[PDB]
Amino acid sequence: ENSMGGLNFGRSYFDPAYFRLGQEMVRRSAGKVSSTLASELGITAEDA
Amino acid sequence: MATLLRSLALFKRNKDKPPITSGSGGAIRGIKHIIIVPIPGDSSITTRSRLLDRLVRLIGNPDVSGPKLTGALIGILSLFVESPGQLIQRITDDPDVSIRLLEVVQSDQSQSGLTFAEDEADQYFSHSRFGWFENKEISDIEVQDPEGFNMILGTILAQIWVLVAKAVTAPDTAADSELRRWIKYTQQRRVVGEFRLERKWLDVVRNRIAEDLSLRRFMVALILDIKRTPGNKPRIAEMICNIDTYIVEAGLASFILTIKFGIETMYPALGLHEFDGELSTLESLMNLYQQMGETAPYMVILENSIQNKFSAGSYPLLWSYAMGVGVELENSMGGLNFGRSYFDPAYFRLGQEMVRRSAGKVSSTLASELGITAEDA
Amino acid sequence: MATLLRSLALFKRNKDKPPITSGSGGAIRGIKHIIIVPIPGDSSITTRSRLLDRLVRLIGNPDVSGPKLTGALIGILSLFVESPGQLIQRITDDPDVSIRLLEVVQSDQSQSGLTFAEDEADQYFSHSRFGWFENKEISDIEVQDPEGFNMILGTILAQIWVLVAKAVTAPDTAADSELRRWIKYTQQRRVVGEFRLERKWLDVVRNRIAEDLSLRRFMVALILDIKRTPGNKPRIAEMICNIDTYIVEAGLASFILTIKFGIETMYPALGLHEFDGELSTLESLMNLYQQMGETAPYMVILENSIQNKFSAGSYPLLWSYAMGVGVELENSMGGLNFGRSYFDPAYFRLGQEMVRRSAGKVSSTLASELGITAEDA
Amino acid sequence: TLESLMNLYQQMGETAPYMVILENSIQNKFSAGSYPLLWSYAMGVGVELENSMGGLNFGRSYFDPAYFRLGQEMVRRSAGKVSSTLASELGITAEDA
RNA sequence: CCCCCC
RNA sequence: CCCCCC
RNA sequence: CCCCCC
RNA sequence: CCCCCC
RNA sequence: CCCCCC
Repeated sequence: ENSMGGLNFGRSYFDPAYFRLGQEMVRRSAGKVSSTLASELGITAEDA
Repeated sequence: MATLLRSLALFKRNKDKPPITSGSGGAIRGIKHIIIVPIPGDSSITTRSRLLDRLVRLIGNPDVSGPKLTGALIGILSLFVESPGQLIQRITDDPDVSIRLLEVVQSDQSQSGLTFAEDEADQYFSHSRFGWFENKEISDIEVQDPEGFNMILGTILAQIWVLVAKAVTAPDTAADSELRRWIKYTQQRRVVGEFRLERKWLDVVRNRIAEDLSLRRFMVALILDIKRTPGNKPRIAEMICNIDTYIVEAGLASFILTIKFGIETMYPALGLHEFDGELSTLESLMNLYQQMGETAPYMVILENSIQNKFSAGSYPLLWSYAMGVGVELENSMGGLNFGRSYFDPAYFRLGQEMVRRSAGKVSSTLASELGITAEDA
Repeated sequence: MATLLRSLALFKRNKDKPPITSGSGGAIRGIKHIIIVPIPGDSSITTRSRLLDRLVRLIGNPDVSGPKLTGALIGILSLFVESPGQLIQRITDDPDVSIRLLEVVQSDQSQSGLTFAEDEADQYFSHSRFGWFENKEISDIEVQDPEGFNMILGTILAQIWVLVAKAVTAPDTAADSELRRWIKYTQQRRVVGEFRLERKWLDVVRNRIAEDLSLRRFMVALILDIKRTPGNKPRIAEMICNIDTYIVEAGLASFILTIKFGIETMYPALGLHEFDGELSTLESLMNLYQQMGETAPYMVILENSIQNKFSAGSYPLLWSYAMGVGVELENSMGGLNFGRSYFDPAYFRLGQEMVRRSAGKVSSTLASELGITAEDA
Repeated sequence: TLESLMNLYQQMGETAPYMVILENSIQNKFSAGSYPLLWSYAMGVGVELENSMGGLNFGRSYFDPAYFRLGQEMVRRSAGKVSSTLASELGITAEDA
């Protein structure tokens, strides 16, 4: 969600080590995986 | 056995539902208005025929008050029942407003209108800029044989219910599809293609509909009663329901369409980690629509459920994709100008990218009766 | 286990169905007209024989009112029963209209018509531009032995039921297939190839049918009763049902054809992401047609269900393909001129492209009794 | 409490129908003030049953519209389906209308 | 809303 | 909050 | 303890 | 306190 | 001790 500017963050237990880990997952994936979904999905064909 | 998912499924209780209990007495509106609603006398094609002229004049006239216009709008609407007085009391179902009954008697003298038993018609009917129908000549409000009264009465009502569709959605004063409705119900003889009212008369009515809340409550409640009427409904009632078939969720664009374009189509790029969260919460919201029913299409007009529940603010990611992917599907995507704070153009173009890259090729698997290959176009 | 699809299947409840409950009393038509329907006396080939002349004259004559023409059209139709008076009251099933009974007695004096017990025939029958049959000579309305009365009576009725097919569909005044019906029922001796009425007489009748709503209700209800009559039905009743076999959904072109050309054919380019959404919602709509039955073919004439449900507006994508793909199949695709706001010509040409590119080759798989290769033509 | 009131009507008899005209028993006993909840439901549920519910304009201080609509809601939601159990001569299923 | 063929 | 097509 | 969007 | 239908 | 509705 784009709405992550107002909340300035910043706590004593912010834990920046695992904070960047979460952001790293969404940028490395960029699709490819599709939450398995073994019902109605299909195979391959996910360029974007 | 998936304790996380089982508990997560229970978390959706936050949405449904506020409790329904006998908590009356405390929270009440009070302060009841009067609203003088003129009601005709016996069942005939007299009095009410010339009363039609007095109400349509009163509505289309400057220097008028709220209740005077409101009561006239109610009276002009309810004019096809044997006992409108009994009908209103039964159908009103509104605590805030108590409707009074004013009986109209035969025009025996008529100084400058009617007497409706005490000639109290000093400035109610007896109040050129008004205006009138397209023809600057029509008069006498049709005093003839009983045949024809049903058409001339239905002509006015037919236009009123159309304005309901375009009232709470948007003003749309610059350009509206009102003429598109008038050319309809003409190719087929449902109403006589005549007695067209000017836009000025429609303007003052459309404004008041959007203004007053209770006025819309009476109109909505009227539809639910005539729709559930079994057997061969009246001829007029068919025309009323015909127009009411366009109100079907006139406002929930981000709900009825996001399912048709997003979920019903099932594209490969649908079940992702991004849309996984919005997909689950959308199903719990969809249940809210059906579990109530009856007044489910009529939500945006009166009901407060459209504030946060049906809004796309809860699911801006899935909504942006469903709207973007369903652009090339249907040509009708020009009027809706779009543009919200959470438009999310990143995933919007992604949906449009899928339909243009595919161009057939895939055929939704369909492991039953499809075949193999041979899809050039 | 596919929670999305299971819930999505439940979402189709939005279509079916408004509730059927005892909500009478409130929503009522009221204002009952009279409609004087002439009914003959005893069962014989007298009085009613010469009454036939008075009704056919009254119908085909300028300067006439609504009820006078309506009642005559009802009377001229119902003239093959032992007790029409009892038949009408039982079969009418219409709250808005109450049918009165006027008994016709033997013509003992006849000043200028009939007396029908008080000779109240000043300007009902006793009202050259009218007109008459093709032969400018016929007279005496056939006063002969009882044999022949069945044919001359059935001749008029046979033409009336034909006009029902072409009334609510379109005016079609420029060119209609009326002569195509008259040449039929002649090659085979069902009715005597004579007593042909001019188009002017048919014009004033066809206009009134499309105009009045209740007049069509009586005709439709008449068919449902005579069709369900078990055993050897009357000779005339066979002729009535014969014409009624053409009304089969005379209007639902985007429903009965879209299945035959689109679904029943099963082409490779059918189950796509584009048509996936429209295919699912179409099945729920198809159930609506069958679940009611009885009056299911008769929908466009009176029922309001054809406004949004059966219309192609809900599924413009699938409809455009089914119509386009079924052009080369049947030659009869010239009269229907097409042309709607949601025509969708992009997918229209796609359907036509499939049938011309294939030219055989594929054989719908058919893994039972087909064979391999050898399909040059 | 309604059953005890019903007994009052029958135990006297003779002049029981003629109560509102002269007798003072209609002040508090037969009035709906004692049972406004049950009365509001019984009146609301019996609207769709009989068409003759137009003349009586209703409107009392203890109208109780919360339970009034509840009665009307029952008759419209059911639309048949249930058949008062009737464990004697009824049958199973086959109630479309 | 409806435009055919049977 | 709402912007279409039917 | 709390910082948004709806 | 009472507002119908029979 | 008592605060309503009928």
